[PDB]
Amino acid sequence: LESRRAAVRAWGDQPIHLADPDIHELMEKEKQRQVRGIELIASENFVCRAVMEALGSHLTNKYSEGMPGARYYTGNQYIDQIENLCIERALTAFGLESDKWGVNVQPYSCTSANFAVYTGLLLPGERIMGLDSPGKKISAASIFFESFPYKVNPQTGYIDYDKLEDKALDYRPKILICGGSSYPRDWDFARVRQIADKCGAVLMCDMAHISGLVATKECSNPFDHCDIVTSTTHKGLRGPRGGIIFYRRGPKTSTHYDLEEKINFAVFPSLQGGPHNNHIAALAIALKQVATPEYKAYIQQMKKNAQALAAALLRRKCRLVTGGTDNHLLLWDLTPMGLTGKVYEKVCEMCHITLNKTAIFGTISPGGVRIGTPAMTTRGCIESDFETMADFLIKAAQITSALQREHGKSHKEFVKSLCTNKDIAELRNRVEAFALQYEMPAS
Amino acid sequence: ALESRRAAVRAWGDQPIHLADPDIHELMEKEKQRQVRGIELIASENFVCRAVMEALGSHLTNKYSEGMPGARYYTGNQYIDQIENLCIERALTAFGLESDKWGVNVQPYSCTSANFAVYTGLLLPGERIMGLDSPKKISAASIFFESFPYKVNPQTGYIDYDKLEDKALDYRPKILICGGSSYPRDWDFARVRQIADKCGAVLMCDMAHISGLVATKECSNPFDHCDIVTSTTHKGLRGPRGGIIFYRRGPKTHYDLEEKINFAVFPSLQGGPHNNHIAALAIALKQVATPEYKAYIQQMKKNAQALAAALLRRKCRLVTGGTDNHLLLWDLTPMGLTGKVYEKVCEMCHITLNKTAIFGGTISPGGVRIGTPAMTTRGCIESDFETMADFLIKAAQITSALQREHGKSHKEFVKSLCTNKDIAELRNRVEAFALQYEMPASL
Amino acid sequence: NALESRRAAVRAWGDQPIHLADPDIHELMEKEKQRQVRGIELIASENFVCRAVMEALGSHLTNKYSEGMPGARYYTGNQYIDQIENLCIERALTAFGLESDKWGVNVQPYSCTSANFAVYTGLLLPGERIMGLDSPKKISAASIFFESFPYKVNPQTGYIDYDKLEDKALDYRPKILICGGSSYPRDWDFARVRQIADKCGAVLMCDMAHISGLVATKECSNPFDHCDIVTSTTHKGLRGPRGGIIFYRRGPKTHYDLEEKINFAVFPSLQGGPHNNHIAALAIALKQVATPEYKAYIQQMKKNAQALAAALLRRKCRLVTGGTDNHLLLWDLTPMGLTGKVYEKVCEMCHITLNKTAIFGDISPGGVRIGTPAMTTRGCIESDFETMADFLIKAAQITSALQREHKEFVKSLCTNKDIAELRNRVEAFALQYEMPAS
Amino acid sequence: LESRRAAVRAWGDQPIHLADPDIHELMEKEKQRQVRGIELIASENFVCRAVMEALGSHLTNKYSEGMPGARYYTGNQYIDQIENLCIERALTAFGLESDKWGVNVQPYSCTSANFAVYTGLLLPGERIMGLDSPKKISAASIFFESFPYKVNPQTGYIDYDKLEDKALDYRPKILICGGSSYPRDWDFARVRQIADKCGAVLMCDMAHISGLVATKECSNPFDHCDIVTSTTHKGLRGPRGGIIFYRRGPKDTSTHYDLEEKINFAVFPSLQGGPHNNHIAALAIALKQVATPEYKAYIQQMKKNAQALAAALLRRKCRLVTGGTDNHLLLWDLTPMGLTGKVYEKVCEMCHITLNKTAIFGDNGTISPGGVRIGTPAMTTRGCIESDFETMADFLIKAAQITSALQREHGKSHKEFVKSLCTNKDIAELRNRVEAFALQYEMPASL
Repeated sequence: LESRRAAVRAWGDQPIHLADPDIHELMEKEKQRQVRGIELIASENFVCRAVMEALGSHLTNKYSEGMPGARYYTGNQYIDQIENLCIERALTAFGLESDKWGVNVQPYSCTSANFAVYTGLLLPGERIMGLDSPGKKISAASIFFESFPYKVNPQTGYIDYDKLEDKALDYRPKILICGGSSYPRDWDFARVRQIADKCGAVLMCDMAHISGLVATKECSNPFDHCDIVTSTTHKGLRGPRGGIIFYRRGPKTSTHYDLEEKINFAVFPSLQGGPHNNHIAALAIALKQVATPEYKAYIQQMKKNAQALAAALLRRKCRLVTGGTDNHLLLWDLTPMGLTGKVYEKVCEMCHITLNKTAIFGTISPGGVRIGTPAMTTRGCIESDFETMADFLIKAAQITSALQREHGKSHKEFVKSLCTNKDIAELRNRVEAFALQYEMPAS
Repeated sequence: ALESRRAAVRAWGDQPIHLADPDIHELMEKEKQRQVRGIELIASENFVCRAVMEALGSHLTNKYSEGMPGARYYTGNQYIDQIENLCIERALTAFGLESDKWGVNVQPYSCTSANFAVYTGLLLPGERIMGLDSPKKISAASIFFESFPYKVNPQTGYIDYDKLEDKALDYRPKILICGGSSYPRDWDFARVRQIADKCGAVLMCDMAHISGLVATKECSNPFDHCDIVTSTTHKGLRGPRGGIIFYRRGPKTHYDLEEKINFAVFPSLQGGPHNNHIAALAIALKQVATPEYKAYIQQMKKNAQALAAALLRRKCRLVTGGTDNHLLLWDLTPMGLTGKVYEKVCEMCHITLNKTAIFGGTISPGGVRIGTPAMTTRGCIESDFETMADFLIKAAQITSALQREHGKSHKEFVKSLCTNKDIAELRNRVEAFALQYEMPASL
Repeated sequence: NALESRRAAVRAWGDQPIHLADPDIHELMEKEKQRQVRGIELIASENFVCRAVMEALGSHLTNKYSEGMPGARYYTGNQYIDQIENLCIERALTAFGLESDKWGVNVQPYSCTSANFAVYTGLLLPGERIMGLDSPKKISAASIFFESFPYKVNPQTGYIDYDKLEDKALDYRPKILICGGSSYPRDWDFARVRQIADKCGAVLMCDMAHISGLVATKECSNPFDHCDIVTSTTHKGLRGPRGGIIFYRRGPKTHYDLEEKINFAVFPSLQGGPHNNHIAALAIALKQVATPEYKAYIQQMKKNAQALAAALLRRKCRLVTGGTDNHLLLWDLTPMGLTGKVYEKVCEMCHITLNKTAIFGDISPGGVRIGTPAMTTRGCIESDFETMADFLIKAAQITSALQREHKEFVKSLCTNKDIAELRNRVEAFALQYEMPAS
Repeated sequence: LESRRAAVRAWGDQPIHLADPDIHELMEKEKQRQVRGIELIASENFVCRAVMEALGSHLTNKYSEGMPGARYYTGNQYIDQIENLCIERALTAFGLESDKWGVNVQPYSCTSANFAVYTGLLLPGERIMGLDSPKKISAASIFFESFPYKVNPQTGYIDYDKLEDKALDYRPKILICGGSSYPRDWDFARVRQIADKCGAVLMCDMAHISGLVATKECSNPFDHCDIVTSTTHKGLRGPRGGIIFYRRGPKDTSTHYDLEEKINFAVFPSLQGGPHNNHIAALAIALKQVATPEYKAYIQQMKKNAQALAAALLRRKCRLVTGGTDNHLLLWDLTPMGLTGKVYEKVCEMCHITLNKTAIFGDNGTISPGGVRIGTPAMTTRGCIESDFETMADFLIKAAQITSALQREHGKSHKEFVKSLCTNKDIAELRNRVEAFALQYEMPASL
């Protein structure tokens, strides 16, 4: 008996560094990469320990198909209380009342969440209209429904609400979507509502890129005008990877809102199985923390940092789409320096700087890069720190011009050159040195 | 002021869960306790080892990895790539597959998600599929495609492969699916292949319920006959919650599945993968390839025969009159009990089960589904299951007794449950029993 | 007078006869009129129409566009065309013993296919499920735009297996269940099919194309006693003009929902204006259906089919189901080692038109489909069919003889003595019988 | 024998006027209506006798499922030769060569034809874009995704810039020009440039201009479009039905055209059954006649007649959409006279004048119900010339003068209006003038 009891404990309580050294080594190398590098991907962020402790818990052991108080399986009395608590905290986070709004927190991702709304509200093939980043059908939404997307004014970079109104009145989509893409300026949610109303569409906002700013009233509030708001749990909110759906409830021929039953059912049982109980606990923790002054200050600093960085790059002759930002992210046009994002991205990578090329405009040039403050803001960077980072971003560009010039016609021989360049190796060292000056949550 | 804000980050980032969120921590602890102090007979459920939790609750959740290894949307994936690549190698090794004949996508958020990616990848919306059914349109598969399911023979409880051949030749579905439901007997995958080939259908297996038995060659091998196998990562395999897709590659001119499925998963249907889940999966798959694991499965099946034998001896009725695997369908209608109520009384006695659909020929609500994987993991053996059997009967004897006296009203019933001495006595016997067995990962 | 000169130029053009206005076409039309008279017609579809019908077709009615429904037209000037369509409708109900309070009828459909598709389009959302009989990648537009799970006859018996149908329908739960359709040589148990439809909650539709004649004359099962919708072709049994027609139930069962949906599907969804000339022609044909003469025409048609069946059985031939309840025969040639594909082409050379058909293998290419209506119309009687049976055998005996060498026999075909001899016998036979409208 | 052979002849040869008097009476009443009225519906025309003789023939007797030389049934030796001849005449009518263009002549209607093209080329649900005449109505919009475009509301002309913008956005598989009754020429060349930019197949529905196109009296869509569909019975004075022209042989991946097999198959067996052999013969006759100088001179007069009518109405202070026409039809705005088409239409009917109210964009950017559509082809066919149309203009105004007068006195009820209509002196007087006018003109095929 006691022999078997020890056999279980042996296996069950064996640490990762013993149970799987090969993985453990890779995890440690990746932890080091994270610490010794700058993170400028506007998506990315760093989570606190408590969120990781929630993820890495016995909650993964319990299958909980269904909703709180209406599960497929017995034993969910404590998982219900967690999900419920997670819900309550989601409303309070966005200053919502339970009589006017409900929320489903099971969606495996933001993509997943959006598609559930469409699945729930629409018959297959019905029409939707949302923003777009400039076989041939890519998103599942565009496969299983009829997506006619809209785009930003190619000259201004801003949204043209007038063309949008024309377009929407003509296409009469069942669902109109705002948010979605990485847009560096505030939305006129009020306006989009007027449009939605005119063409008899349901207004949805995908607030993934602004979840942080919305909760902290540091941008326009879509909850004031949309019938549905989806989001990512892990960007602004520094929660775990997943999605979430807010919908209206109770009164507005239609007497009351019809959303809750349809959406809940679409998530489960239509599209998903059980939820990730561990993700939900993690999410509740993250959402408790969003409702704090500490988090408000975090977002405020995030935005000050973004202006600091914008100002820095304009001072250095750079071209920003719209000439700046209202929020936490920058679209930087490199074509005036004669660079594509594709290559600048890959040089920055060699120098421990992570960013990502983006689509920019009146043809579609491959010469944009997308940058955001949240990650380094989380590591305690302030306005002067971002002024430093700017210098690194310019040195990287100066190198990139210099290398394209010497290697004018080498597709293979260019990637090799990278690994033995002295100016890269110098900048990489400056970046690692810089990076180590800032703390890294949960070590 | 620099060192003061470097401590404010550390303060927040390194705060343990029991401080950061006591309300959540208390619930997490109550659930850990529940798991320890009860019997788990849900055939889905299992308990994961610590290393798997440590993977989940890690800095890997910080990095967004949209795309595939070597072909990501974002820079910085050098180490995540090596982990995903390792997780893939281990998945093949686990199921005795060679990389030139098979490939595997490990990103699917769930087994449901995985199946749906297969359909989305291979078929045009509205095209036809056929699979088993557990006795409006409910599944997303049946919403966006044409599902004509097949069923087990209502008298036998076994599958009728002749009626299946008839139905498949008539409907000529693009994809024919075996596995799926909790079926207590072995599949004739060889036969189903003959049928697929006749009606020109791609043969897919959903090996969610038998993932374990398949890897250990302790049941029929669907990889010997199917072109695609999907599965859940977290049932047999004691990995993290998610799904996985195996597909054939190279010469049969060649297979057409890899590009189509990978693309469906991303970018069509999902965003970025759960890097934490993927590491945790790699660890779980390393452990499947061990003798310990093969012995684990062997014991799991011995325990199932032990439990079947015990119940038959006690005049119970089992669908098909036993099992070839790890699970049991128990018909309670001969004792005059519905699964709905027996389920809820077992819950009150710390026994977790779930009512199931079974044929009586009408569908009776008097089935319940039991499996051995969970208690087998905790180091239970044949004689322990014989003890558990005694509890299952004492629970049934109480349920009959209660239905009789207080079955008149659902309210008057639930009251008697909360305040019954025989329940409380058997609950104590179960907790006492339960605590004798280890519980993997007690911090 | 430049006025009068113009007035003449118009009359000159407008009254020029076909034989002057287009000799090339006229010559081909004359050659075809000859072919029709000097041949035997055993295609079970085909029939010959009366002069009055042709006069309606070739009239000023083709000049007036009438988009819409009677008394609800898009265009002015329809006062008389309305009276014609309304009359055609009343005559269609009368023909099939229906009352206007319980049934309505749309007579605009350009064809029977067009008519079936309008019902589907009218009642169903694209992609919803239908089930109908099939003659043993996606071909029909019904199977393209909707989800068609077809059923088939029992391969051994050649009769319909209503038990297997019930099982298949309860499984597939189609929004619409369809009976009739294919050329089936036995009566339908419409009563049974209803029972099934009702069980799987489907709308019962009958395609009465093949049997339109028999049904009107109560010389077979009446689908109007059991179906909610009956479609048909106007030009088979009925000896009307080419087109289709839709009957649907109206008023209480709360009330039927078919009329507005189906009318709208036909127009404006699927077609434009109706062929006013075809409708008048149809009205004429339907007045004539309602007569004892027509009943006697159908009676003879069936006696003629039994006469032919009997004649071929006596001659060792194999008929699917071993006969017929109606006007058409499925003849299995595989016991004589022949494919339809070839027999068909030989019969053609001998001025005998019939058509190869799908039949089940004990799935063989060795069936041909034969019917009485065409020759029955020309005044053929039982003994005349017994003569035709001889011709059919002599055609077969020739076909076996020529399949000795094998493609290569195309020369032999053109220059064969036995063919020429039988062709002459058939032309001589054919010229004995009148040909409506000369 | 001979007694049964006479019983068939008795039935088979019975003339219509004996076989069915009730129908015959109505048919005769309608023939009279056609003769004793003015036809200004731009669609309508009158066919010659030869065409009627084709329609009302033994050809209806033969079922010809399939295509020439590839039929389902035997006995089609001659039917084939007719269809083949109809096809050759269709090509020669529009100046096309068989190596570069093919044509399917089975479509039961022009609607039917358009839908076959869509069915043939596109998967259900794929995208098309076409013009619209100001719930899902057309089957095209039910079974496929139709995002239509419209004329500039102020100008009444098409806005090719807004059309380019819209097409590049929506990227439809098939872009369609023609369609509506449009009184001005199309810039097919321009529409081609657009199609090419958004990678769409360019289709023209030439139903309303079939006549002008054949006679090179308007822009030629065959010079630019990959597919041209049409109605057989409007300009061409053929029988009612449709027809599909598609390109053949050589034109990134696309080496040769892929249209013929897909379209033919969509027509049959997908959508239709057998063709109307009698319609096809009639069509062949009609198309022979289109390729003559007589027919060219017909179209020429048709257009001179239109200018004559436009000029006439302008001179009497009428308001025309786009201020005139390049073709055979006229959109007339009545809102300056305070009239709706819906009522003017119904008064004109009473006076033996057939036209039809039409959707127009008004002086306001709104959609007024105040338009009517008029054309010359029908009365042109009956031998009317310019001065005759100036007469018909006088009738149209008198009718309007009456309609205002009536709306003023008897507007109170729709029942008290329809009475006044039946029993009005000024109507009766104008009805007489119109009948008297109409009988001056020949009516083709009055035997």
